[PDB]
Amino acid sequence: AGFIEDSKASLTLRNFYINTDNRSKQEEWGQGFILNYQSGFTQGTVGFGVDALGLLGVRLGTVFPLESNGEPVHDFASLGLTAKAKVSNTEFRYGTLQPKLPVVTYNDGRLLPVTFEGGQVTSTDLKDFTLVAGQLEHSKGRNSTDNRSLSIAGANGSSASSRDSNKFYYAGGDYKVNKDLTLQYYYGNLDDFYKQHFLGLIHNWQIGPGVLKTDLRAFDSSSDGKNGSRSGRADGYVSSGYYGSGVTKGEVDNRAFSGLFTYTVSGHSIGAGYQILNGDSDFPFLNRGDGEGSTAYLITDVQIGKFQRAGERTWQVRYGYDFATVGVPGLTFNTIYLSGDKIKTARGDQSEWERDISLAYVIPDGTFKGLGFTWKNASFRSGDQDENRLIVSYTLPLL
Repeated sequence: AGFIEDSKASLTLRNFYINTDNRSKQEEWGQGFILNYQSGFTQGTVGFGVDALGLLGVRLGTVFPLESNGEPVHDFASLGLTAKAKVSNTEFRYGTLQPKLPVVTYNDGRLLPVTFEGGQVTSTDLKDFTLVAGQLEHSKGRNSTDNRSLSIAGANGSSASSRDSNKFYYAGGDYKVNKDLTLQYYYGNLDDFYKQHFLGLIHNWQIGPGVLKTDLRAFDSSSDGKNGSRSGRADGYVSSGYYGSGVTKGEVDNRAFSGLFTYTVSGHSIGAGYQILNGDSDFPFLNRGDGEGSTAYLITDVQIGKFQRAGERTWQVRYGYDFATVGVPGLTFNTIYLSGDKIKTARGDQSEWERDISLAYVIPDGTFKGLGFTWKNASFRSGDQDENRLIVSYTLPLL
């Protein structure tokens, strides 16, 4: 064990094509290079290390940043360094972070991923728990090279009226009860905007040759600091939502609850889910806007929409098939249909729906083993947008 001996790299090559049809036709195509380096740890009870994440995108408004012109740049790149220390199974990371947690997860829906900057400790030293606590200050969008302060929908974007915050605190854990059951509690706090608590359960139930997976989530989001005061909201510390009389910005105030059940047998997966949002505000999550990408940890966060609006109840059905069971390993199909209603708006109750498909083939063997091809299509109608993604990806070891 050591800094050198345990050092690893990695290069992912991503060819990313997207076309969107609005009712605008828009098309973007890029080649991406994602180079990760991860050192080992120096010797001693407290070991030190450093990770590096190099990102490069080359053009072949959500994929590439713009020139002072207004035209898409030819290329863009960034380097994100992370200092690290570790004792036993407890690691501290300082610098570039990419969390995937119920109260914060980075978006990677385009060419290059979102990154955050901050400090974080994670630990598996407490038996059957995976614990984490951290503080984030900035994020770099998928279509940007710059770190910017954190915001939420309603206060975000780049207008003069926009407001943001440079402090986000988070903590929580996953407790493994046994082989079949995991519990979760997480806490998130964007300073001057919101505090958010999350409870989760995932249960796997063997029923004959099939497995039923139960996925339950509960979020309580409330105001913090400026957003919780009249004067603060007057100065723009606000969330999108619906507050009566045509007012669409105000205090964070959202309760979200969902249950998703997926039964999987003989290659087939069939799922059904329901999500209920109550309160005057949309569901809050870190979101810079300006096309930078954002992810909500909701069962309804899909290709185009997130069904995250104040009041919205959403049902969904899912179907998938893994063609390995039938002789074509590496080929999979998935689809989901979602239907949202009771969206509170100045026009009364509104509805929306989305249908997504994802067809993917990853070459299972031979010289091109690991080469993956993915087609994602979405249709979204609200109050309308159709989107296609084509992604070719390949990851290779560079030790």
